[PDB]
Amino acid sequence: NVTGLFKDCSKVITGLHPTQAPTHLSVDTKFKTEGLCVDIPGIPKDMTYRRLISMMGFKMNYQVNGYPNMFITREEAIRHVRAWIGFDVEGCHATREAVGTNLPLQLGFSTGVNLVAVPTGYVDTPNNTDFSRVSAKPPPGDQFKHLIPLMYKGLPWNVVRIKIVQMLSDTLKNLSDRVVFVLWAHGFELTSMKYFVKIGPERTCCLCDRRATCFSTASDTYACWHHSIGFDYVYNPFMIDVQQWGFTGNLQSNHDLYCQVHGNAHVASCDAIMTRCLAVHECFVK
Amino acid sequence: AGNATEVPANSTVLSFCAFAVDAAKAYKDYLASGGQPITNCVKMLCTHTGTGQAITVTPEANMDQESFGGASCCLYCRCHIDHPNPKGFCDLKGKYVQIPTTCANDPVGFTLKNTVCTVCGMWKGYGCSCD
Ligand SMILES: O=C1C[C@@H](c2ccncc2)CN1
Ligand SMILES: O=C1C[C@H](c2ccncc2)CN1
Ligand SMILES: [Zn+2]
Ligand SMILES: [Zn+2]
Ligand SMILES: [Zn+2]
Ligand SMILES: [Zn+2]
Repeated sequence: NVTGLFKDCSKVITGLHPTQAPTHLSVDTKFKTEGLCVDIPGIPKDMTYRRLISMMGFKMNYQVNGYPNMFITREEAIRHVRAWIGFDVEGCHATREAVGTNLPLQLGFSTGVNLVAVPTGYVDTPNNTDFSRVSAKPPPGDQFKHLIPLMYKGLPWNVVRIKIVQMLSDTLKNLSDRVVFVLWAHGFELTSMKYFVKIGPERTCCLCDRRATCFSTASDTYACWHHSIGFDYVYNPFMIDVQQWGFTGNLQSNHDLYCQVHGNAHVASCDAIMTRCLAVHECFVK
Repeated sequence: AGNATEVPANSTVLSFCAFAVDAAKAYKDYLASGGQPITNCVKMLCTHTGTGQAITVTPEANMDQESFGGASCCLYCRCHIDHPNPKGFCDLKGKYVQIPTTCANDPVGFTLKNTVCTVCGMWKGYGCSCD
């Protein structure tokens, strides 16, 4: 029994030296015997590898005292409709030095904002994990042709995450004390959140009694939506996957049952606008 | 395409710690709320006639210890997150780590909570000959 979370996407045929492998599964077969691993004199460590590790498959089903649930019920989401931000991500595929994972490319929100990131992944090395630009290509097919020019218009992730915090803060500061990301088939949106979300116990802002919605790696401080200028991470967001409410077909077909003013322009922000709009019609209309 | 590194019993804890502002505190809290320690570490077969030093080039477990691959006992390596070191490099990856047998059910938790003596090379409270 294995999971795809942290799958090694490199094209190296062999596994790792026992001192460098993060796990028993990842150790090369040559070192495995009698249920465990052995050090083999004369078989050295590898001092130049770069192995892309997949961030697909996160499971946020922990129950830890003092840490809030990220995924919330339909009833809780309805009470916080003013915090709703539709979110969708279109990805690109790892290629060349790696294969088998999706990297965020276009991040779209129900505010109409699309942000484009440089294709970036988590590459294990002999010394650490290097968060770095990786070779990538858009998926093939006419439905993904619009992503081709985006491969060379991306911004570094340190810039993208500041822009996400600023957009959320400007949109929500007078509407809610939180954000609820409204999603449709959440797996890749949750993988993309790894690049701009941090979690922990509920905290208060560094300038008021409001709950903290943002975190700064510059000072290790917390802020609400009003005091987050320059902050780089979204802190303790909430989310809900609308697809889990009993719909059968794709997003567009279910959205179109209640709404006709949102035409499909095939872009991340459009999917994010449709997801929020479908949730609003399902919970508040008639 | 690709080769799995992880097992499902570790998905929740690694996801929780991969998103935390403070991963070490998150792992400690996860255990205190009843979670299972991280498994699928790299445990070595050895002769248990080693020096007993904490961090070594080859396995050095004495009869009171077990030897593990160093990266596999490092929370930051297991979650593929930043190390809290100044230059962001790991002191366990590329070495073997000796862990007291009584603590070998949670090697990751052991390395997070304990300190190596720089004078004698042994863990403080678990072998250090200085104090
Ligand atoms: O004997 C082996 C281990 C395997 C591997 C699994 C996970 N990560 C890297 C490599 C490939 N060859
Ligand atoms: O009261 C509102 C709702 C509106 C909005 C629209 C789409 N996504 C998020 C928020 C902004 N102001
Ligand atoms: Zn504030
Ligand atoms: Zn609509
Ligand atoms: Zn490490
Ligand atoms: Zn000592």
